[PDB]
Amino acid sequence: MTEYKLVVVGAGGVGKSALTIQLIQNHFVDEYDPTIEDSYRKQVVIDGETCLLDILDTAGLEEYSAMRDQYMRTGEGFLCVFAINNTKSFEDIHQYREQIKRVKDSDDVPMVLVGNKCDLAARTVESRQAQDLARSYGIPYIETSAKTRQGVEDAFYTLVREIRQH
Amino acid sequence: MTEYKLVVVGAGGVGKSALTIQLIQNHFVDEYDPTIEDSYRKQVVIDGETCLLDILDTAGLEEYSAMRDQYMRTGEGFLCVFAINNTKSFEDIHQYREQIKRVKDSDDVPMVLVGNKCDLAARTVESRQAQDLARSYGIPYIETSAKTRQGVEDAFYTLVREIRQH
Ligand SMILES: Nc1nc2c(ncn2[C@@H]2O[C@H](COP(=O)(O)OP(=O)(O)NP(=O)(O)O)[C@@H](O)[C@H]2O)c(=O)[nH]1
Ligand SMILES: Nc1nc2c(ncn2[C@@H]2O[C@H](COP(=O)(O)OP(=O)(O)NP(=O)(O)O)[C@@H](O)[C@H]2O)c(=O)[nH]1
Ligand SMILES: [Mg+2]
Ligand SMILES: [Mg+2]
Repeated sequence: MTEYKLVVVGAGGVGKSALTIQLIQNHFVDEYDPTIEDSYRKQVVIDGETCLLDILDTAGLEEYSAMRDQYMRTGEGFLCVFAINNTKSFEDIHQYREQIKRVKDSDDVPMVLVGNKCDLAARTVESRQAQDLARSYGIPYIETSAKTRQGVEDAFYTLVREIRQH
Repeated sequence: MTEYKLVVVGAGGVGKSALTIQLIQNHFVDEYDPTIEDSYRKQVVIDGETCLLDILDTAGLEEYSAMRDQYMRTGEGFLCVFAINNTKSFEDIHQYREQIKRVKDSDDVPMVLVGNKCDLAARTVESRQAQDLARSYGIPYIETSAKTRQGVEDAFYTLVREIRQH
């Protein structure tokens, strides 16, 4: 069956893993649990096609360097996550975008900018900032909350259709 | 506030109106009620931006001709709906696509192919057929059910982000 090799990328503490686990296990993880590397496979039906989603949940900070080079070359599409109440996480998005471009030899790699934690009133990144960024990269911008499940299948299905249309 | 002028297009009986009403009024219309022309405005928040959705729900069959020319030139983006248990409705999609192209003077107009009634086991249009069609047009393909609300905000938000990225 069709498999789509997805990787969730972004700064430490932005909700990469809580996003991933709301999709696969249907619940919010409210605690401190930093990732090294975690892999999830789930058979799912998207727009009538049977497929398997093979998600690689990555570390934010780490000694991950060209140890990131390795998962970035096998990933077919990328969720690039930041948190809307953390301005620094938003500036680091550029970092992840160029390093993805570098290793894939491509300027057009399947990608969606995800602004997570939208349930929180304490926003420091305006939607318009991120909308314009995502438009400069030729990329979709979707806001999510791993807390309320607002936008999580959206962000992930949108990325599977980007890989389709590539 | 930003307004997005959306129009729902497609053959008679495909679920144009039940799709529209599940979005705006949160319920399934199980009856016979053909449309002439209906308009819906709703203030909504998509990906943190405040916007108003101005949806034009159109007639499928009619004496609608260049009386369709008029709403097709003011529409910013189009949902092109067919039903997955009606092969003829799927072949007519081409009709609506060329006439949209003609009046907008454009080959790149915001559009998403929607395959509705996916809750029904009695499919005559395979997902792969429609996936390939939608890929030949450079367009997203999303399946919906106005009955279960499966995919309806998806199909509509996807089209608002196409207008954004245009
Ligand atoms: N309110 C709110 N909190 C969230 C959301 N997503 C994650 N969190 C909280 O943010 C914290 C960090 O989440 P986690 O998913 O572990 O983030 P990470 O990006 O995976 N961190 P790491 O890079 O170290 O692996 C946790 O306390 C989590 O409960 C969200 O959408 N909203
Ligand atoms: N099972 C199922 N039935 C649906 C769905 N969408 C619409 N229907 C049924 O299909 C019939 C026609 O629906 P309607 O929404 O009126 O279609 P239309 O495309 O708007 N028709 P018209 O072009 O004449 O205006 C109704 O009986 C409706 O209840 C769906 O997703 N699933
Ligand atoms: Mg993590
Ligand atoms: Mg109707």
